[PDB]
Amino acid sequence: LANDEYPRSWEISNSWVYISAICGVIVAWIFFVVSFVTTSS
Amino acid sequence: VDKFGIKPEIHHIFHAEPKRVAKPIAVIFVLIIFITILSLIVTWLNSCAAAFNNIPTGVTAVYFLGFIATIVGFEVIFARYYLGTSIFETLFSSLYLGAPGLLTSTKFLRSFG
Amino acid sequence: EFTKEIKDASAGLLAAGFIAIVPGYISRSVAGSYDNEAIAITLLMVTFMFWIKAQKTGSIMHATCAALFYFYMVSAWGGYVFITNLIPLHVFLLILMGRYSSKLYSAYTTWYAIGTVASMQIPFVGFLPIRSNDHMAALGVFGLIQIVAFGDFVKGQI
Amino acid sequence: MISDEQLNSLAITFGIVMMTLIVIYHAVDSTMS
Amino acid sequence: DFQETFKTSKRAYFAQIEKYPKLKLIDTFCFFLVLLGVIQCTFIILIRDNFPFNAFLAGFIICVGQFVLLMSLRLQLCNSFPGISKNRAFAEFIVASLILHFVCLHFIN
Ligand SMILES: *[C@@H]1O[C@H](CO)[C@@H](O[C@@H]2O[C@H](CO)[C@@H](O[C@@H]3O[C@H](CO[C@H]4O[C@H](CO)[C@@H](O)[C@H](O)[C@@H]4O)[C@@H](O)[C@H](O[C@H]4O[C@H](CO)[C@@H](O)[C@H](O)[C@@H]4O[C@H]4O[C@H](CO)[C@@H](O)[C@H](O)[C@@H]4O[C@H]4O[C@H](CO)[C@@H](O)[C@H](O)[C@@H]4O)[C@@H]3O)[C@H](O)[C@H]2NC(C)=O)[C@H](O)[C@H]1NC(C)=O
Ligand SMILES: CCCCC/C=C\C/C=C\CCCCCCCC(=O)O[C@H](COC(=O)CCCCCCCCCCCCCCC)COP(=O)([O-])OCC[N+](C)(C)C
Ligand SMILES: CCCCC/C=C\C/C=C\CCCCCCCC(=O)O[C@H](COC(=O)CCCCCCCCCCCCCCC)COP(=O)([O-])OCC[N+](C)(C)C
Ligand SMILES: C[C@H]1CC[C@]2(OC1)O[C@H]1[C@H](O)[C@@H]3[C@H]4CC[C@@H]5C[C@H](O[C@H]6O[C@@H](CO)[C@H](O)[C@@H](O)[C@@H]6O)[C@@H](O)C[C@@]5(C)[C@@H]4CC[C@@]3(C)[C@@H]1[C@H]2C
Ligand SMILES: C[C@H]1CC[C@]2(OC1)O[C@H]1[C@H](O)[C@@H]3[C@H]4CC[C@@H]5C[C@H](O[C@H]6O[C@@H](CO)[C@H](O)[C@@H](O)[C@@H]6O)[C@@H](O)C[C@@]5(C)[C@@H]4CC[C@@]3(C)[C@@H]1[C@H]2C
Ligand SMILES: C[C@H]1CC[C@]2(OC1)O[C@H]1[C@H](O)[C@@H]3[C@H]4CC[C@@H]5C[C@H](O[C@H]6O[C@@H](CO)[C@H](O)[C@@H](O)[C@@H]6O)[C@@H](O)C[C@@]5(C)[C@@H]4CC[C@@]3(C)[C@@H]1[C@H]2C
Ligand SMILES: C[C@H]1CC[C@]2(OC1)O[C@H]1[C@H](O)[C@@H]3[C@H]4CC[C@@H]5C[C@H](O[C@H]6O[C@@H](CO)[C@H](O)[C@@H](O)[C@@H]6O)[C@@H](O)C[C@@]5(C)[C@@H]4CC[C@@]3(C)[C@@H]1[C@H]2C
Ligand SMILES: C[C@H]1CC[C@]2(OC1)O[C@H]1[C@H](O)[C@@H]3[C@H]4CC[C@@H]5C[C@H](O[C@H]6O[C@@H](CO)[C@H](O)[C@@H](O)[C@@H]6O)[C@@H](O)C[C@@]5(C)[C@@H]4CC[C@@]3(C)[C@@H]1[C@H]2C
Ligand SMILES: C[C@H]1CC[C@]2(OC1)O[C@H]1[C@H](O)[C@@H]3[C@H]4CC[C@@H]5C[C@H](O[C@H]6O[C@@H](CO)[C@H](O)[C@@H](O)[C@@H]6O)[C@@H](O)C[C@@]5(C)[C@@H]4CC[C@@]3(C)[C@@H]1[C@H]2C
Ligand SMILES: [Mn+2]
Repeated sequence: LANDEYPRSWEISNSWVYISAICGVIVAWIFFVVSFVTTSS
Repeated sequence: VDKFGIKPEIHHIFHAEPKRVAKPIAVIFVLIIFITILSLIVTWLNSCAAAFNNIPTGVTAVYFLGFIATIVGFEVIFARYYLGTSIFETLFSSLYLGAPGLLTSTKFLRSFG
Repeated sequence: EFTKEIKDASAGLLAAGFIAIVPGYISRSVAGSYDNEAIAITLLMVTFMFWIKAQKTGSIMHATCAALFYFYMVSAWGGYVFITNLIPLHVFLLILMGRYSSKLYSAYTTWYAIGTVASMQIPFVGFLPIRSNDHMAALGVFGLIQIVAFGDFVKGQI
Repeated sequence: MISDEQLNSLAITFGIVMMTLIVIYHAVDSTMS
Repeated sequence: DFQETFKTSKRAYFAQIEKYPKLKLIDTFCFFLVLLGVIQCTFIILIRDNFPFNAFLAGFIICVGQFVLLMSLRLQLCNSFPGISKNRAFAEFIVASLILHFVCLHFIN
């Protein structure tokens, strides 16, 4: 089997928890960068 | 009696494909993660950790927007890589975003800090 | 560059002149020799260069460059494991001599995280960085440097 | 094309020149600083 | 014994963190980046299976890498390194974070 012939991550119920984590982390990271540059010490 | 008669049939015996967890437990854990992220954002905003006080104004503002666009932009690129976009198109979009994005981000950081 | 990072530029020029024509390297890089080493000995050196620049300055960018060229070497040659065992040892020794600093934490932690997550993308390597013995030193030093770091902060109180 | 003895002489000349120039550089770096 | 030390450390931390907002930001982020990790491990233990191991490794390594990068940023912000300003530490952090994000998105397939 080739590399692009396996089932995708969004099709296996187990990976659902692991994609959500990654997705949440990335969104939080974007907010952190903005909030970092727009705050004053 | 060999070499002459009919031989019995043979059938391959296949292995077992891995079992997948039932959907409700995965859904519960996704809800847990969503609640956790909502907690993070509300925690940041409630505390003065993030207070949006040093907002750029004037010409610096546009540099700020360019920095923001470069940051979100790369993320979007990666997401489209996650959806099925090739690696060559990904490298080309990354170069096209990274030249002027780098210029604008360096100017913003050099002028606001 | 690496020898300029060690002593100075004159020593670096001597080292370059030496390595240009020394037979121990020419034995496996003669025109026609198209084996894995033809590029590996290059990448190795580059990696080490960046790591040195990462270890004494504390830069995150130089540790990221070291990790990227370490990924290049993992993708190019099977003796990458040498580097996977040499960079931790270094750090470990610096811990025993009493020479821990925040630059060490920055450099080593950045290198380990990025290079480890990146070296598992080569299908021939796979999950070996987490299940093999020749990769267990690095991971170990990735834990120790935490316990030290936190402990250092406690030392600031008492 | 180039011969074998010619390529040997060329390699040796390149080496000798390189070593002489690295020695001169080192002498100027060590003396003037 | 250690109770007085812990109390003094708590006072010191609450001081520093409300005298510098950014160190608060970072701290909060790091804490939740621990929480997420814990959650994922809980899932792997509860369901007693590791069918897609690359997916778990990606989801876990993204959290530990973001944590260690934030800690390096915090160390460079509390007491800066000789030849590296705070702007340059922030930009290096951004570049390293983007690279880690890309590698962890490739890992999970
Ligand atoms: C590296 O190179 C080397 C050398 O080139 C490779 O080594 C070869 O590997 C082969 C396997 O891939 C191996 O072949 C097998 O040998 C087994 C042992 O045979 C010896 O012992 C038996 C007694 O048990 C003797 O009778 C026999 O003469 C030998 O001395 C056999 O058991 C295997 O036979 C099975 O497969 C063949 C074809 O696949 C069938 O024709 C045969 O009838 C057997 O089929 C059963 O099993 C398969 C699954 O394996 C089922 O699909 C099938 O339906 C049958 O299942 C029934 O029977 C089983 C009991 O066997 C029962 O449990 C089940 O319920 C069913 O009732 C096969 O012949 C070579 O010998 C070996 N060569 C050497 C020199 O070692 C090596 O693979 C390479 N490495 C790699 C590629 O990584
Ligand atoms: C801010 C900057 C951000 C960018 C960062 C850039 C680089 C990060 C550094 C390291 C990341 C390593 C992981 C990326 C691997 C991409 C390969 C790929 O692409 O192969 C992939 C898959 O094959 C593989 O896995 C096999 C592994 C490939 C081994 C690497 C080849 C060796 C080359 C070494 C470098 C040579 C230097 C250039 C020559 C001088 C093809 O993908 P696809 O075309 O099917 O697209 C579909 C996208 N799906 C899949 C998500 C849907
Ligand atoms: C960055 C630093 C780089 C440092 C240098 C690196 C590598 C060089 C070191 C060693 C390489 C040795 C090469 C041996 C030659 C094998 C072929 C041979 O032997 O040619 C010789 C001939 O030669 C010559 O007359 C060449 C004379 C002068 C050449 C022009 C100067 C060269 C400039 C180089 C760059 C030019 C680009 C300009 C852009 C500004 C054999 O000709 P033939 O009989 O086979 O031709 C067929 C017969 N007709 C002649 C009738 C056609
Ligand atoms: C706070 C942060 C973290 C959480 C997150 O960002 C914000 O917000 C999450 C969403 O909740 C997303 C999930 C929604 C449910 C969705 C079910 C799909 O399954 C479909 O499959 C089709 C084929 O049969 C069927 O036709 C359809 O009916 C069936 O719904 C599956 O593909 C993807 C999945 C699980 C999403 C994954 C990513 C998540 C967790 C997102 C994160 C990035
Ligand atoms: C990069 C971060 C951010 C982005 C994201 O997280 C990681 O990565 C996204 C994925 O792209 C996910 C989608 C995949 C496609 C999938 C199609 C399903 O439907 C199809 O089902 C087929 C058979 O059943 C029918 O043949 C088709 O016609 C029909 O469209 C749909 O149900 C769910 C959907 C849209 C997934 C939802 C979650 C997404 C958007 C994920 C995000 C949270
Ligand atoms: C300010 C915001 C503005 C909106 C946005 O962020 C910034 O910027 C948008 C982009 O324009 C994205 C689109 C790109 C084109 C892409 C084509 C896809 O087709 C794929 O379909 C797959 C199966 O589902 C196949 O496997 C693949 O091969 C095949 O390419 C389509 O499905 C999704 C689509 C339209 C992207 C969706 C997310 C968008 C809208 C992004 C938003 C988040
Ligand atoms: C503190 C340290 C010490 C403890 C440890 O590390 C952390 O924690 C253990 C985990 O329990 C790991 C195993 C889980 C099961 C997992 C199945 C994979 O199988 C895949 O194999 C692919 C072929 O390439 C297929 O394509 C995929 O479909 C298929 O899922 C296999 O590769 C790796 C394996 C066995 C894990 C690595 C080793 C273990 C024991 C780890 C130890 C070293
Ligand atoms: C700045 C960079 C670029 C330039 C360069 O690197 C440094 O420096 C060049 C040298 O000048 C080299 C030449 C030396 C002279 C030598 C004469 C032979 O001439 C034959 O032909 C008749 C001639 O009268 C007779 O019969 C015999 O002398 C003899 O057999 C000829 O074979 C080889 C040749 C020309 C060398 C080739 C490589 C050169 C061009 C070198 C380049 C790679
Ligand atoms: C600033 C610069 C300017 C001046 C210079 O550098 C510094 O100072 C010159 C030297 O005088 C060099 C020559 C030495 C003699 C040597 C004889 C070899 O010939 C045979 O010598 C036998 C001996 O044992 C072998 O047995 C044989 O194998 C071998 O072929 C010949 O190959 C190379 C040659 C001529 C050197 C070339 C470079 C020179 C001219 C150098 C110049 C470029
Ligand atoms: Mn070989």
